[PDB]
Amino acid sequence: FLGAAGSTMGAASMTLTVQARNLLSGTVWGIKQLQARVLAVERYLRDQQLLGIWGCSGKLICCTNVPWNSSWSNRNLSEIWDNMTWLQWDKEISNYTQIIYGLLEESQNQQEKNEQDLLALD
Amino acid sequence: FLGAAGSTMGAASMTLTVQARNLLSGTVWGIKQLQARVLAVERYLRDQQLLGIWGCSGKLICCTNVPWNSSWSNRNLSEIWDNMTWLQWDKEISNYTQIIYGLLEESQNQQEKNEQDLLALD
Amino acid sequence: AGLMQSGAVMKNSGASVRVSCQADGYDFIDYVIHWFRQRRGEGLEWLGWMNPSGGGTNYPRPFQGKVTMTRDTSTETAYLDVRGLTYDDTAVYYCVRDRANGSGRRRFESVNWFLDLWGRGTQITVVSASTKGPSVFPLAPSSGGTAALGCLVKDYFPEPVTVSWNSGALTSGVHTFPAVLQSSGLYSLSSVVTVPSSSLGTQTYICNVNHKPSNTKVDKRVEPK
Amino acid sequence: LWVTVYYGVPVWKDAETTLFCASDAKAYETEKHNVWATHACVPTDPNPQEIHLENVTEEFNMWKNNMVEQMHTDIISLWDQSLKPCVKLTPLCVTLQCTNVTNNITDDMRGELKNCSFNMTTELRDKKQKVYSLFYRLDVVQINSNKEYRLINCNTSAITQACPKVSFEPIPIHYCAPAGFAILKCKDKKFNGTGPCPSVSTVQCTHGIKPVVSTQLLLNGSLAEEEVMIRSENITNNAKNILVQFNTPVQINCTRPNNNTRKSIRIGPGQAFYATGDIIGDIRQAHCNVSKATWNETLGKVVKQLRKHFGNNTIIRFANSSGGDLEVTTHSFNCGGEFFYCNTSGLFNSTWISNNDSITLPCRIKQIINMWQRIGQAMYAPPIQGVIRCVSNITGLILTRDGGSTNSTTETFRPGGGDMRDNWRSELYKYKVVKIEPLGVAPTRCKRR
Amino acid sequence: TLQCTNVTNNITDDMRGELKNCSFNMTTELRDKKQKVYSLFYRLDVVQ
Amino acid sequence: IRSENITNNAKNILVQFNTPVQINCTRPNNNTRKSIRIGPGQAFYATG
Amino acid sequence: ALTQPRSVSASPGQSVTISCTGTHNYVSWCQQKPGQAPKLLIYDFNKRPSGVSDRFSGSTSGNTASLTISGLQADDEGHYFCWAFENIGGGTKLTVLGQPKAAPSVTLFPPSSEELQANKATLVCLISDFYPGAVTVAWKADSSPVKAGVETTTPSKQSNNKYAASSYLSLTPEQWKSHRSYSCQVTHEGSTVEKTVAPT
Ligand SMILES: *[C@@H]1O[C@H](CO)[C@@H](O[C@@H]2O[C@H](CO)[C@@H](O[C@@H]3O[C@H](CO[C@H]4O[C@H](CO)[C@@H](O)[C@H](O[C@H]5O[C@H](CO)[C@@H](O)[C@H](O)[C@@H]5O[C@H]5O[C@H](CO)[C@@H](O)[C@H](O)[C@@H]5O)[C@@H]4O)[C@@H](O)[C@H](O[C@H]4O[C@H](CO)[C@@H](O)[C@H](O)[C@@H]4O)[C@@H]3O)[C@H](O)[C@H]2NC(C)=O)[C@H](O)[C@H]1NC(C)=O
Ligand SMILES: *[C@@H]1O[C@H](CO)[C@@H](O[C@@H]2O[C@H](CO)[C@@H](O[C@@H]3O[C@H](CO[C@H]4O[C@H](CO)[C@@H](O)[C@H](O[C@H]5O[C@H](CO)[C@@H](O)[C@H](O)[C@@H]5O[C@H]5O[C@H](CO)[C@@H](O)[C@H](O)[C@@H]5O)[C@@H]4O)[C@@H](O)[C@H](O[C@H]4O[C@H](CO)[C@@H](O)[C@H](O)[C@@H]4O)[C@@H]3O)[C@H](O)[C@H]2NC(C)=O)[C@H](O)[C@H]1NC(C)=O
Ligand SMILES: *[C@@H]1O[C@H](CO)[C@@H](O[C@@H]2O[C@H](CO)[C@@H](O[C@@H]3O[C@H](CO)[C@@H](O)[C@H](O)[C@@H]3O)[C@H](O)[C@H]2NC(C)=O)[C@H](O)[C@H]1NC(C)=O
Ligand SMILES: *[C@@H]1O[C@H](CO)[C@@H](O[C@@H]2O[C@H](CO)[C@@H](O[C@@H]3O[C@H](CO)[C@@H](O)[C@H](O)[C@@H]3O)[C@H](O)[C@H]2NC(C)=O)[C@H](O)[C@H]1NC(C)=O
Ligand SMILES: *[C@@H]1O[C@H](CO)[C@@H](O[C@@H]2O[C@H](CO)[C@@H](O[C@@H]3O[C@H](CO)[C@@H](O)[C@H](O)[C@@H]3O)[C@H](O)[C@H]2NC(C)=O)[C@H](O)[C@H]1NC(C)=O
Ligand SMILES: *[C@@H]1O[C@H](CO)[C@@H](O[C@@H]2O[C@H](CO)[C@@H](O[C@@H]3O[C@H](CO)[C@@H](O)[C@H](O)[C@@H]3O)[C@H](O)[C@H]2NC(C)=O)[C@H](O)[C@H]1NC(C)=O
Ligand SMILES: *[C@@H]1O[C@H](CO)[C@@H](O[C@@H]2O[C@H](CO)[C@@H](O)[C@H](O)[C@H]2NC(C)=O)[C@H](O)[C@H]1NC(C)=O
Ligand SMILES: *[C@@H]1O[C@H](CO)[C@@H](O[C@@H]2O[C@H](CO)[C@@H](O)[C@H](O)[C@H]2NC(C)=O)[C@H](O)[C@H]1NC(C)=O
Ligand SMILES: *[C@@H]1O[C@H](CO)[C@@H](O[C@@H]2O[C@H](CO)[C@@H](O)[C@H](O)[C@H]2NC(C)=O)[C@H](O)[C@H]1NC(C)=O
Ligand SMILES: *[C@@H]1O[C@H](CO)[C@@H](O[C@@H]2O[C@H](CO)[C@@H](O)[C@H](O)[C@H]2NC(C)=O)[C@H](O)[C@H]1NC(C)=O
Ligand SMILES: *[C@@H]1O[C@H](CO)[C@@H](O[C@@H]2O[C@H](CO)[C@@H](O)[C@H](O)[C@H]2NC(C)=O)[C@H](O)[C@H]1NC(C)=O
Ligand SMILES: *[C@@H]1O[C@H](CO)[C@@H](O[C@@H]2O[C@H](CO)[C@@H](O)[C@H](O)[C@H]2NC(C)=O)[C@H](O)[C@H]1NC(C)=O
Ligand SMILES: *[C@@H]1O[C@H](CO)[C@@H](O[C@@H]2O[C@H](CO)[C@@H](O)[C@H](O)[C@H]2NC(C)=O)[C@H](O)[C@H]1NC(C)=O
Ligand SMILES: *[C@@H]1O[C@H](CO)[C@@H](O[C@@H]2O[C@H](CO)[C@@H](O)[C@H](O)[C@H]2NC(C)=O)[C@H](O)[C@H]1NC(C)=O
Ligand SMILES: *[C@@H]1O[C@H](CO)[C@@H](O)[C@H](O)[C@H]1NC(C)=O
Ligand SMILES: *[C@@H]1O[C@H](CO)[C@@H](O)[C@H](O)[C@H]1NC(C)=O
Ligand SMILES: *[C@@H]1O[C@H](CO)[C@@H](O)[C@H](O)[C@H]1NC(C)=O
Ligand SMILES: *[C@@H]1O[C@H](CO)[C@@H](O)[C@H](O)[C@H]1NC(C)=O
Ligand SMILES: *[C@@H]1O[C@H](CO)[C@@H](O)[C@H](O)[C@H]1NC(C)=O
Ligand SMILES: *[C@@H]1O[C@H](CO)[C@@H](O)[C@H](O)[C@H]1NC(C)=O
Repeated sequence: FLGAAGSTMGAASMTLTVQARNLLSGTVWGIKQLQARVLAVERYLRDQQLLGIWGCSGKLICCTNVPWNSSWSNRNLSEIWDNMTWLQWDKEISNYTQIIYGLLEESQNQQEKNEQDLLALD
Repeated sequence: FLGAAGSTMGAASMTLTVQARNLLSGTVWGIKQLQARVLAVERYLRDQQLLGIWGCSGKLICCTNVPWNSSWSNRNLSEIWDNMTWLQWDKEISNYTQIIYGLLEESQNQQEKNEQDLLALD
Repeated sequence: AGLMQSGAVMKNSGASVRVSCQADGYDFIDYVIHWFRQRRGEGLEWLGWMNPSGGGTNYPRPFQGKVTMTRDTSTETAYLDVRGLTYDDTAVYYCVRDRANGSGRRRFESVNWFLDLWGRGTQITVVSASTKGPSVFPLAPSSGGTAALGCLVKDYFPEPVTVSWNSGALTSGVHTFPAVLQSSGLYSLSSVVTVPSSSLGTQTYICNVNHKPSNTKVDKRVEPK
Repeated sequence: LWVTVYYGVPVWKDAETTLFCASDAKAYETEKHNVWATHACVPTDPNPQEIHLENVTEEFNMWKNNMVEQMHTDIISLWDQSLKPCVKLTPLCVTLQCTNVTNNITDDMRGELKNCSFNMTTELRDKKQKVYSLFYRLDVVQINSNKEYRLINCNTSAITQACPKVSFEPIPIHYCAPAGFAILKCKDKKFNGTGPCPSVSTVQCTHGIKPVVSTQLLLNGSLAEEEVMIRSENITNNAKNILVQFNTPVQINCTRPNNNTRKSIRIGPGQAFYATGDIIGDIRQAHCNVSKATWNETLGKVVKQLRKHFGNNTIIRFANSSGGDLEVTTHSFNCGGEFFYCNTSGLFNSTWISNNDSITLPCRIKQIINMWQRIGQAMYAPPIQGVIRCVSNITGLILTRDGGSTNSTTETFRPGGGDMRDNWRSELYKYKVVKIEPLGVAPTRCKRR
Repeated sequence: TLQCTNVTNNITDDMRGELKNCSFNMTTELRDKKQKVYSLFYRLDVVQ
Repeated sequence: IRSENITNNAKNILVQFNTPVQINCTRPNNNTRKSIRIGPGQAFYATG
Repeated sequence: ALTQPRSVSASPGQSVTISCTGTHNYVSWCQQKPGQAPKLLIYDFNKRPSGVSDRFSGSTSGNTASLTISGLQADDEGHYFCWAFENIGGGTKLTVLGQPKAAPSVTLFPPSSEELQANKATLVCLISDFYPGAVTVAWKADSSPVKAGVETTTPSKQSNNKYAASSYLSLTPEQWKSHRSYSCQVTHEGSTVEKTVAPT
């Protein structure tokens, strides 16, 4: 569980299976943990929604029909899976996450599933 | 967001991507908006369930192995994507939605996935 | 909003007194109070502080036991006490609110202590009692810069005091400076004229004064020798 | 390179949520209806479930923390709860013909307790009820005549009587978080509360914690380990109270040494009052005893552990408090239900340089609190017959630095406190709440169909 | 019960009485003592 | 102007202005307050 | 125990520094308009918060720490001070440059021979017609300054707006015979002025 976030990305890639395990794992003062469990569920579902509206939905890992952007911190192939970590990446990435999402959720499946319709007919 | 429900169906088809965007978008008197968010989640999930039990589940659009019924208001191909709107359709459709559902949820995947098993074996 | 300093006040050597900082516009209980003092032309000084929660305080080493600062939560008021007064305690006294320290979730947070809200101050003046009609002394000219002289008046109480020049007949080149609180707890000032150099010997000069709180009018003939 | 996302990634950030308790199982069985207040608190994971973390360091801030204030709002909430149905006391703000004592108990216990007598509502409405009871000096006040007094609260704040079935025993509570939220757990022993902590685990069900209630003195708390620890948000700020944690348990034995008797006064229906009766035999003041030389050596290792900040040679001195309310001016606390205030004056009249019986300091008992400045309601601490004795460990302290404006000449300390939240920070020093996001995307030369 | 009266100031019949200067006993802080007191009220808060 | 069916006189009529009407109201007397002490805690507030 | 000048003066709409010096601790700055509650300005060596004019610019350089001011507005006449925890600055009376740098006039007068007949030696130093009303004053017996029993006023309005003030030394007549070159010494705007009396 979250075993070694300080291990590099290529090492950490081996299992993505326990952080997704205990992430659900099965009166006033009694109202509260209800109010907490409910948004834990909402966060899980916001996730699964942002996921399904991407070509992903297929759990955990998912290749995608959009590449990279130079300016988005031009770096190298061995410099990150072998020399970096996760937050280490997303703190940098904080500055561009939004339009990343925006282009996935639009320019992908919407085009992709409409093109699919254009062949799911013949 | 719900931009022009009065634009015809073929025009409206272009994007089905923002009505599904803000549809979740991320003490007494404090109990209430909890009671509201919860059934918003249930409505979303009732949807996704009615969806997955159909061959659909694949988000937004989904072709299906059942055709039309004459009596269900015989009309034409250009009369609806070019000359009608959404509620405009479903107010008519109110009178037949139920067995539509009934036949999808049964006569489809149940047959379809069992036939699939009959080939997912060899 | 702000804070309510009681008005200025006189008392006496030794003795003791109490001073009030009333708080309006927020949370008396949250935040913390401090007190400060400026003496006769002096770099301001710290006095002490109180967290109005439990009541805990900290008196700096040289003022421990001297001071007694307190609170009343219900009246939402801050209080201070000072004992065995001396002239060296003649000053003006501020209470003052810090927001960056004290109980409650609301904290603006700063490394330096916040002196957010300020009481107007309370001037404390220790005047040894009775009154005493003053004592006038002549300051004469002598040995350029044209001649000048006056009469001082000393160790009296209370101010003010009238000084006139030949029943106040002359008012050309006169100034009557502010009083001064000597250590003694009493006051002293002086009235001055300047004159030509030949204006001596011929034209001569005296002081009219009166301290009518003691009912004491005085005429003194000022003479350079 | 294309893009590809990952669900379950190791990334989180600074967030604070609502959290829930956990009170294990063996506490659950003791028959007699309700406990502490954990009514629906769910038992503890019976196994230590923690994960050490490899090459990770991030920054804990014990004052910028939150779960401390979570537990604070929680405990004043359940404070309100606890007594909410308990018995009211409105017919006690009544005149009180009183007097002192009649037994050979020295001026050491002269009067102080009072033998008041007065009328009262009966079970019914008509009849009055001439009665009498005994009270600590600090529950009563003169009014300008023989000896008629008032209770302290009756010009400020009404008062309810705690249900006697309640017991004031702190019980280890495991605060446990929801998912998506993790608790980073610092695991070095040298972490002055602020900054990044390398040695860390990840945890959800924090250890069993007793919310000990005391001023100046910290009781039954957690240990430090090798080199006793001290923490300040910025000690140069003298006003920032200093919180210290011991590696060494201080033995303390407190005792209220008189055999009391209880009165189920009948101010009925239903609502029954509980008064003090006359005392069995001799009368002696409550107090506490502590091992002299262990005290000596702990304050040694302390004064060793401070001049690091204030020059290896500085003048140290301690003293009794700067004058506060009885809660902060003394070691206020509870033992066995009733409430002590100990004259901690005796343990600080000392001055420290550079590198036999046992101590008996007395405490006086009070029954009328309105704690956390939560006035508008007071609690009557009901009596307990028999005597009271109290084993405790002392593990930390709250202190105040004098601001002796010099350079680093003489610096002197006193037992601070007042703000109760520190007794929580003093076991919250080691935790941080983090919101994890299982999502993380990376470019890579991978295509879809 | 409320031993009352009208007004004492030059304020015309335009404001004649209407406000009332009632006087009466009251609970103290304590339970025993009564509390002879008095207060002023608009005419529509009171009744003969 | 709006009515559920104004011919129904009993249906109250609700009207909305395009024009703001200036109005200045004043209770023109300087009052004084009494923290009466019917304690504990509960303090009354009377007219002086 | 912080520095801060004795007084500063400048024309409106200009740009002025106020320095205070002690330690690398976090200074902050505040404002005494006369007969007005102090009004805190900048916290933590640089940043101004809510309801404050941008014109104020605090900075530091370690131990020293100063405040630059944009656009001198005379509605900001008065005293200014810095602090750093219990260590405090000694006030700074910023006046504005209205009228000319008025050199003061200093007069030293001896003890009346009648004071000597009442055995209390009283010496006076008097400062007149000066501006800006912002001066400091030390005494000098023979060749030595003094700590005992010195009082000094706060300058104020003469008739002609310019300023007036007084220093009183109380010594006993033998203490006044014992040093001969008794003397008063003032500092007005850097310029240091003296006058002297001897027992005669
Ligand atoms: C916190 O710290 C304070 C301060 O120290 C403690 O206060 C102490 O409290 C205890 C009890 O509360 C007090 O004990 C009493 O002592 C008196 C006087 O005894 C003296 O004189 C006789 C001769 O006249 C000596 O023989 C006594 O020697 C006793 O001690 C020595 C060792 O030092 C021991 O070897 C002796 O045998 C003797 O002990 C007892 O011996 C037998 C059994 O061994 C026993 O039958 C006998 O009674 C002795 O107690 C001593 O020098 C003594 O009279 C008292 O007993 C009687 O009266 C009480 C009251 O009615 C009865 O209950 C009891 O049964 C006896 O009838 C007590 O024993 C002590 O004086 C006091 N002060 C000091 C300085 O110790 C607190 O108790 C501490 N509290 C906590 C929580 O830590
Ligand atoms: C709602 O509508 C009602 C009805 O209109 C208002 O009721 C009015 O209320 C105001 C105040 O509440 C009343 O004002 C008072 O007027 C009296 C009488 O003044 C008359 O006689 C003198 C000579 O005897 C005239 O000079 C006066 O002329 C005044 O008005 C003219 C313009 O019309 C002006 O040019 C004059 O200068 C003069 O005004 C004032 O002048 C100077 C400064 O300019 C000032 O120092 C002076 O006192 C004048 O007030 C006028 O014809 C007057 O005596 C009162 O003043 C004194 O008594 C009160 C009570 O102690 C003091 O507070 C005050 O300081 C004075 O000592 C008042 O000013 C007015 O009569 C009354 N009725 C009418 C018809 O206006 C409500 O106020 C309205 N409320 C709201 C919320 O809208
Ligand atoms: C606390 O004060 C109460 C007063 O209400 C004391 O109770 C009363 O105490 C007096 C003596 O102080 C008792 O008087 C005697 O009573 C006995 C038995 O009735 C009788 O034989 C004697 O002739 C004399 O009248 C009185 O009865 C008693 N009453 C009650 C109801 O207790 C109480 O003793 C005081 N307690 C202490 C510890 O001081
Ligand atoms: C710190 O921990 C110690 C160790 O337990 C606590 O001492 C305990 O004190 C309580 C009363 O405050 C005792 O409770 C009572 O125990 C007796 C007999 O054990 C029983 O008759 C009562 O019904 C009640 O349960 C408790 O027993 C005692 N601990 C032990 C092991 O005996 C101490 O209270 C703790 N600190 C604080 C401030 O409470
Ligand atoms: C902290 O310690 C100081 C000194 O170490 C204590 O100071 C003392 O304060 C008390 C009460 O203000 C003074 O007491 C008076 O004593 C007479 C004769 O015994 C008594 O009859 C009076 O009723 C009064 O209580 C005492 O003179 C004074 N100085 C000393 C040396 O004791 C202070 O009480 C301590 N405070 C705390 C909270 O620990
Ligand atoms: C409303 O009614 C109350 C009655 O409770 C008035 O209070 C009382 O008013 C009378 C005069 O109407 C006061 O009498 C005089 O008192 C002064 C000072 O004590 C004394 O010098 C006179 O010889 C005479 O006795 C009385 O003291 C006063 N009492 C109190 C407690 O206020 C009140 O004035 C009435 N208010 C209005 C606006 O009508
Ligand atoms: C309890 O009530 C009794 C009455 O039953 C009180 O006794 C009276 O006290 C008053 C004092 O003001 C006397 O004037 C009466 O003469 C007493 N006797 C009666 C009324 O029969 C007694 O003082 C009350 N005790 C309290 C309130 O503590
Ligand atoms: C007070 O401190 C003592 C230290 O001797 C504690 O005794 C230890 O208790 C822990 C847990 O209960 C055990 O793991 C240790 O082995 C005990 N020490 C020894 C020497 O056996 C005692 O429990 C503490 N009491 C409290 C905190 O109430
Ligand atoms: C405190 O006083 C009570 C009442 O006198 C004592 O209770 C008695 O105790 C003895 C001895 O334990 C028993 O034989 C009696 O049956 C008890 N009676 C009642 C009514 O409780 C109590 O024991 C005293 N405290 C101590 C420590 O002995
Ligand atoms: C506090 O109480 C404990 C237990 O009552 C004391 O410890 C005992 O100490 C004696 C000698 O002082 C030993 O003979 C016992 O074996 C100890 N027993 C236990 C359980 O600890 C301790 O000394 C007391 N301390 C003070 C200062 O009173
Ligand atoms: C706590 O203890 C100290 C001393 O142990 C008490 O101080 C004494 O106070 C009395 C009050 O009359 C004085 O007469 C004594 O002279 C004081 N002691 C000394 C050594 O001077 C103190 O009052 C106690 N109580 C509190 C609340 O601090
Ligand atoms: C202050 O600390 C000293 C310890 O250095 C205490 O000293 C005592 O002095 C008295 C007489 O002067 C002796 O009878 C005691 O035996 C001494 N005790 C100790 C431990 O040395 C002194 O009592 C302390 N002050 C107070 C108020 O307790
Ligand atoms: C307030 O209480 C007083 C008593 O303190 C009342 O005065 C009594 O009024 C009754 C009227 O029925 C008379 O019979 C008594 O003789 C009065 N004097 C007494 C009892 O000493 C007064 O009327 C009360 N005022 C109210 C209720 O408004
Ligand atoms: C209403 O009456 C009160 C009480 O007399 C006035 O309060 C005083 O107001 C003056 C002038 O503003 C101040 O100098 C006093 O210090 C105030 N005293 C108190 C106790 O409040 C009030 O001003 C009056 N209303 C108006 C509008 O002036
Ligand atoms: C990539 O980022 C750069 C920023 O330098 C921007 O100019 C470019 O348009 C981005 N790529 C696309 C496809 O928008
Ligand atoms: C990154 O790769 C480029 C070639 O694409 C190479 O020239 C450069 O040295 C590499 N640098 C790092 C830090 O990997
Ligand atoms: C279509 O609807 C008609 C109604 O006219 C009905 O007779 C027919 O059975 C329906 N089709 C099927 C496949 O049931
Ligand atoms: C619909 O299409 C039919 C042919 O299928 C045609 O005969 C008819 O005119 C069309 N009518 C409309 C309204 O589209
Ligand atoms: C009761 O004790 C107090 C406390 O000093 C005293 O004033 C009073 O005289 C005592 N009364 C009796 C009856 O002993
Ligand atoms: C604490 O204050 C000191 C001096 O004011 C400063 O050097 C330090 O940066 C502050 N903050 C800390 C120690 O976190």
